[PDB]
Amino acid sequence: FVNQHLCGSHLVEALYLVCGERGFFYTPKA
Amino acid sequence: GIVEQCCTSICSLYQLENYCN
Repeated sequence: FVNQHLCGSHLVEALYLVCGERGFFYTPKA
Repeated sequence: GIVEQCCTSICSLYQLENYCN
C-alpha cells in the first residue's frame, strides 16, 4: 500500500501504519 | 523531503521507514 503517491492525510496514515509503536516525524516543508 | 518523494512522486517503504523514530 506504500508503493503509490501518498499525499496529505494519506501520507500521515501510511507513516502511522508502517512505523507502528516507533512513531514518526512528518516534516512536509523540509 | 517526504512530500517530493512520496506525494509528488511514488513512495516506497525504504523511504517511509526513514521517517520512523
